Amino acid sequence: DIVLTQTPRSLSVSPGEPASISCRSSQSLEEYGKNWLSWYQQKPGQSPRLLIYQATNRASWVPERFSGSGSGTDFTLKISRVEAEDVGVYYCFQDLQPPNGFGAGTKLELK
Amino acid sequence: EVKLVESGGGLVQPGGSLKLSCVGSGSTFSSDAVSWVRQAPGKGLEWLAGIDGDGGGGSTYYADSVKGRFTISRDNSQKTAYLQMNSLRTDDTARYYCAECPMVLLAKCSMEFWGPGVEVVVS
Amino acid sequence: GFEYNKVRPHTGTPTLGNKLTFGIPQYGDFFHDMVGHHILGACHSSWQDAPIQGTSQMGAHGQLQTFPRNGYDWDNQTPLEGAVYTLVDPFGRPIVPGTKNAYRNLVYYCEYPGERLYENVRFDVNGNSLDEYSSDVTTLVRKFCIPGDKMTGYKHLVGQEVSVEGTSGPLLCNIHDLLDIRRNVHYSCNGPQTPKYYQPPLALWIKLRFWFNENVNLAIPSVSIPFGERFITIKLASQKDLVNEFPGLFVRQSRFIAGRPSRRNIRFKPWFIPGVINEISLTNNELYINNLFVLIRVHKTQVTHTNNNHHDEKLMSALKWPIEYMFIGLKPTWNISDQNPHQHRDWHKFGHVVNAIMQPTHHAEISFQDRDTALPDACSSISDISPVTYPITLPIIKNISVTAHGINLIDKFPSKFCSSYIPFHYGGNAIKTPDDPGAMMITFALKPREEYQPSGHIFYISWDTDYVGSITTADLVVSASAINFLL
Amino acid sequence: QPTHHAEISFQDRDTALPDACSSISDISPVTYPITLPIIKNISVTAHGINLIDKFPSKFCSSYIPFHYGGNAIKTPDDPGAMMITFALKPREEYQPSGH
Amino acid sequence: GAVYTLVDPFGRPIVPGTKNAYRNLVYYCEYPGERLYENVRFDVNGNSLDEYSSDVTTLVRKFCIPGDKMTGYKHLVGQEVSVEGTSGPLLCNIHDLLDIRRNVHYSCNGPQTPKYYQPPLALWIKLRFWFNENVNLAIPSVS
Amino acid sequence: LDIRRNVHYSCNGPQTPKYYQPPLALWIKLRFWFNENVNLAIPSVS
Repeated sequence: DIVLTQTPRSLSVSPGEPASISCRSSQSLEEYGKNWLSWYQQKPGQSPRLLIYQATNRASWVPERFSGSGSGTDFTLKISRVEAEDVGVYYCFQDLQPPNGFGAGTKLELK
Repeated sequence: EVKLVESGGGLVQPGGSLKLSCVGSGSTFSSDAVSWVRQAPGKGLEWLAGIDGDGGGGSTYYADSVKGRFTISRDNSQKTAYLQMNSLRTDDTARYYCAECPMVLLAKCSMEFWGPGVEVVVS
Repeated sequence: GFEYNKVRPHTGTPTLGNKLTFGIPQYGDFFHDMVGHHILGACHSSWQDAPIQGTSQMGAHGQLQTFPRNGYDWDNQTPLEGAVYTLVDPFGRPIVPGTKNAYRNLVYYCEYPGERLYENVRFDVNGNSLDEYSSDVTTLVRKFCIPGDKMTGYKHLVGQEVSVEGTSGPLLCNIHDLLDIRRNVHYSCNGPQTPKYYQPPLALWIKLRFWFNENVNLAIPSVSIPFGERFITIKLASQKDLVNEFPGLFVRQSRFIAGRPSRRNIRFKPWFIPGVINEISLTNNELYINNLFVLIRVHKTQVTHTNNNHHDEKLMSALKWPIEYMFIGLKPTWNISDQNPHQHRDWHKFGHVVNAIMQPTHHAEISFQDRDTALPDACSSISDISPVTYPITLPIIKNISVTAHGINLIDKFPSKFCSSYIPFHYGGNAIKTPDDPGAMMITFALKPREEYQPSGHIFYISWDTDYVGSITTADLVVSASAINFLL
Repeated sequence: QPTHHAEISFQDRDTALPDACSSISDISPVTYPITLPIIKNISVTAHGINLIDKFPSKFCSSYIPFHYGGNAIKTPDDPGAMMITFALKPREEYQPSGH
Repeated sequence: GAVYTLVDPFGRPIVPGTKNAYRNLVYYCEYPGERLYENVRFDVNGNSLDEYSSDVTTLVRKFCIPGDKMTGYKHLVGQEVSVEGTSGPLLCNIHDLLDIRRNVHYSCNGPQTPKYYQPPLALWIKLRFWFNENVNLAIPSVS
Repeated sequence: LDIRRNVHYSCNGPQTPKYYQPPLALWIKLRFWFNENVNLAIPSVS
């Protein structure tokens, strides 16, 4: 079915510098006028936590540095300034139709 | 506050069956779709199964890797969800989470509420 | 004697929003009354997919629609404990979210869509418009000139629903004096204004009002001018100004409130995303004219727009012919604005219409045991899917004043005084007293309609209001009858 | 059929669906007599002239009472009660203008 | 799950097999004054000057009666007239883009309401002829 | 098989019991022998 490919695997970005995470889908993830990709963040030692839903919206806890990806088949999460609490693993998650799938998983660690 | 508690994983031989309970305290757990998600060690997250809430039906949806091997269920009287693993192999050792979408049907739901999960080791 | 004849439309293929031309032939000497007959086609909304939960989609009139997540309030934030949201039909039937082509919106016509249809009626004789009038003066003469005895048939002519009376069974009542059988009387409507999945083709019979329509003796001769010279131009309403959509989907919330008593509250809120209505096909577009085989009262009208706050006065010099009565109608421009969700209900209403909402709720209190019976063990509070809505028409004018040139004439009279006492006291049997506070009547010269003899004759309309100004404006409509001489 | 509905939950763990429901109808329902027309077209055919020829029922039954008769003729509420005018105005004065 | 019992029309139980257990509720026709006079004829040694029926009476009811004089006419032919009552004060929320309002209900009591015992009903049925329209059209009784 | 809307009636005036009655504007007509017709008005110069 739909396979999500994460082009970046590890970035090693300097603190205070922007970071970019790419996820491409097999076909279009859009249905009923809204995109159906989610972004999940997992900190080391913690359970997964919803970061972005519907590929442009965000959860209530999300600070104002996580961009609302893109549109169509390719999406790119962008962090404006990594604050050393964003070190972890990011996932792009399919929300079109079951069986839903997870991305490759990109590990962000500072340098 | 909506909470989830998983129980539980342990030392299981490569031929067997497990019954994972996920108890929810969120006052709407019976109308909330429940997903079971896998994180293998040295590997990213992997979606396993999903089930709808009450109202509309009780349809279950499955990943193609574990379809037929797995059996998801829910008992809303005790606010519990159940995951049955049958004939699990050696690669099934992983951290298992139950996620509770705050939405009835599990078609395009967002997994908002999670739990600590349980680590199931197969040996 | 007299007979009737038909006039085919000269334009060819009428379409809503486009001008229709009718041509008067030569078949007799006198013709006074005429009716445009149309058969508006069947309409229905397009099939629409059921929304996913947790999604907010942009709705009509700038008002966002939303299908909230469980455990949240309506605005999909500020969480509400126990709230569970599903989708239901307007008659309570469940709708599965995400289903392709799951529901239709319910199309309903305007209230009095026949008067809304003829937006601009003009009588042209190679140009040089003898009479040009609109829907607003037609509503004014509806609220004033129609006797009210002949209303339901008129409500059949313009496609307005008429209430049908039904009765329940026999019921026991106790009679208190200081045991009896009575039946409740209910009322229910069925016409085009009731929202339906499939509106049948609606037959509209629209009367045309000119100076010769009042009496049979005032018919103009058709031999003075040729028949290849008179035309009737009708600019119709748009397809969006006649039929509206009603929500074919409702988000139903069940809220469980724990404790004692344990309450189950079922409430509803419409999900109204604008669909597509198919084009109305006008059918059998005829113009019935009565042919008779063998000084005048002209509706000199002018509708103007006023934007000043809390007080206003206009400038006009067009009216020079002597008059006999003076009918005023003030309508806020939000009544006919497309941003108004109730503009189809309120286009004809002269006044500021607030909405009063009855929410008829079924309540029940159940005790499971006989030891602790002080409070009920459980309670049910179930509301209806759509509430009871009363359009309450409050006045906008606090004082009216028609200031003339050398005389002040009407000066700061109260709105209720004019609108109630003047129709009640003047006009004879013809003038019905309107139910709208903004529908006003003022007298200048003589008694309005009792006889065909003037006993005397002889105009800046101004008001002091408590209504808002540039936020929401107000327009004035007149149906004053001027006395004209033909020579 | 005016029916009272109630939804009662006996317990606070599984509150998705009501535990019990009551649906009580009235003994005698509310009956509306809806009077639908039977005529699609009316025609009073005379000898040498056709006179009324295939007029719609609504046209007669609604427009003719509305426009003719003065204040005397109430407009009927029944579609099958139609009114048709042949000679002159029905009731305004005691003088025939033609027949 | 279907369980069938017998009830009175006002909800009172009736035991099956009971001798003389219930009565049907008699109710008059709507407009029984017009229904009563099925054939009115004015004879002068035969030679019927006017013979008419209930149908033309219903026609002139729906057309010729002004409608302001309904209730009294509905009292003349024994037709029930709806009586208006009001509930208590009720709370409403006024939406403009908090109020006290009373519901208005209607209820009938006349012969057309089914009752166990109909009281004696007085009908005052008018006779329609050519001379009933005006007082000046009355025929002489001396000819 | 059919779609119908219920019609209800409700009042709002002074006869409805309220906690706070607004000020009521009463316009009361006076009835005499000259109020029936405009031609029956008595002269004010006599």
